[PDB]
Amino acid sequence: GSLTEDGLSYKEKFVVRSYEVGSNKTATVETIANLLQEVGCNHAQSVGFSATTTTMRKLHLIWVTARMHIEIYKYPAWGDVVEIETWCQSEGRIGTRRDWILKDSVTGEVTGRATSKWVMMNQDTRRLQKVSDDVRDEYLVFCPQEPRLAFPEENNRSLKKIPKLEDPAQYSMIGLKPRRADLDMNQHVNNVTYIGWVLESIPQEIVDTHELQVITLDYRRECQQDDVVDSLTTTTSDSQFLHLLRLSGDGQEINRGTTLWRKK
Amino acid sequence: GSLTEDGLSYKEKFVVRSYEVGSNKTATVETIANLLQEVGCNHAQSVGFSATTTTMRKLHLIWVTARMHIEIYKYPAWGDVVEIETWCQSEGRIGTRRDWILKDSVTGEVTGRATSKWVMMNQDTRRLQKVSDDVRDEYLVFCPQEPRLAFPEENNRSLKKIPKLEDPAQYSMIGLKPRRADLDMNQHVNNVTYIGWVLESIPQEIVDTHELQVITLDYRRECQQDDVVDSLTTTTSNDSQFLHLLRLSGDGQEINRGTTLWRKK
Ligand SMILES: COc1ccccc1-c1nnc(N)o1
Ligand SMILES: COc1ccccc1-c1nnc(N)o1
Repeated sequence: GSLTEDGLSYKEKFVVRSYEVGSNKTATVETIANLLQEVGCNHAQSVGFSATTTTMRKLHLIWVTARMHIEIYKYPAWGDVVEIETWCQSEGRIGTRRDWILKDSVTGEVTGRATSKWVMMNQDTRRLQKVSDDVRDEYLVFCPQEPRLAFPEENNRSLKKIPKLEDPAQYSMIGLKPRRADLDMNQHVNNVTYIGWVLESIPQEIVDTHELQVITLDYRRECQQDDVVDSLTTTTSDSQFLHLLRLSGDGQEINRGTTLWRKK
Repeated sequence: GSLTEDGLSYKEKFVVRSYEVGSNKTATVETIANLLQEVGCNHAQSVGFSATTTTMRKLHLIWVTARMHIEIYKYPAWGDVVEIETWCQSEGRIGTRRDWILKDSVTGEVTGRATSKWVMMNQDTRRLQKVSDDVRDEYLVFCPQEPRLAFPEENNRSLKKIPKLEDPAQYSMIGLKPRRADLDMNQHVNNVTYIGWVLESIPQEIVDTHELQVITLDYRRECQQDDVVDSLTTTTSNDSQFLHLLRLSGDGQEINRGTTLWRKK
């Protein structure tokens, strides 16, 4: 991988692995989400991060994902090379945004796109906060100054408000628990695990006859390594679904989202 | 990746990813096991497969893993390049064996080794069988004729008989279920998922103060996508050794048995 000529974006090529594909012999949406995370990490390392800046480490502040939105036109097949371009942008004091463009390396055609919203949080108290003047000036030198959006369209799917699924759910998958492979290097549940858990309550008949086109996921609270999650889904319609992940006991919300599926 | 000069082994380099590492910023044993599976698949494709031979496809026969044995001296760190060499060998009519050597690409030093035993099974009936001459002759042109062993030694750990854990287990992790990410392209539970499930019953204190050195896992029966598994562990021992058992949550039917050896950090 490498930064582009202007040093304001990053590109990396990936060869899709045998264990990374589903029954259609193409990359799962979890594989795509892990590759997005990987190219984002390689971008941060390339621009000097040990994505916490000097003032952030001093104040015990970190970036946390508030929303992930992914749209796939074509899933890359096993053995195919996919090229991903990523960049970050300042969203004033609200937070930051990371965008991605996925392309088929052979044809150069856009096969997917993603966007994510990140907020600032104190790592010890878990208290969200606005982005200060000091932390913003030290990361603006790594972002394009003019807007560069993966989802330019005014009022597009990436910015839609998501409602809360009301009981009873049409479908459910109960008692989901993370294992050590689901954790990251900081012993926290990887954000991609939550996408998998959301997808667990979609019926197998939908998965067998449809391809996932769009997924929007809001992150409200973390699952601890000793928590148990229930995944709920209701059809709201192409086929569209509303999703809810909540703790198995008290029913505390951890995520809400929507998926759009196209008939094969 | 590419076949070596003689066309009897295959090599591939991998850059360790951010999501592939644990708390020590080095590759988990599940990442290593997935890379072993990936280099094995790339080797089969490079020698003409799509690893079923023409006679196997005609008789609805497939290779299935009976045992996996992995020894790691050094886990590669995040961003490091690891090079893996793999090859297959005929074990007469019993089955086949796939071996691997892992090396640090920068130093050229051996950081790990693995070996696996595969048996022939009818895809539809699940009945194990010996390897016929017609099948053996079709794959021998892709294997070294003289023995090449990742674990040459006389009394080596890869061939040790594993006992059955007796109740009560010292530790346990109950109600483990596979999700769609745990399945392969054929909708079967990936063999690496079983390694993760075995490791779930090891106490977090062992994981925090020790590094996994050796793991031997026997595969007896597969977990269906609607089955539920219990993972059991008992200490059998500077070094810590454990005996493992994975069984179905209901009837207690065995699916795997294994052993792990851990050295203090
Ligand atoms: C690596 O992430 C963390 C580290 C420390 C404290 C919290 C987190 C976190 N991740 N997601 C949320 N909501 O908090
Ligand atoms: C892809 O694997 C299969 C396909 C068809 C039938 C059985 C298997 C299998 N894999 N492991 C065992 N024990 O059976």
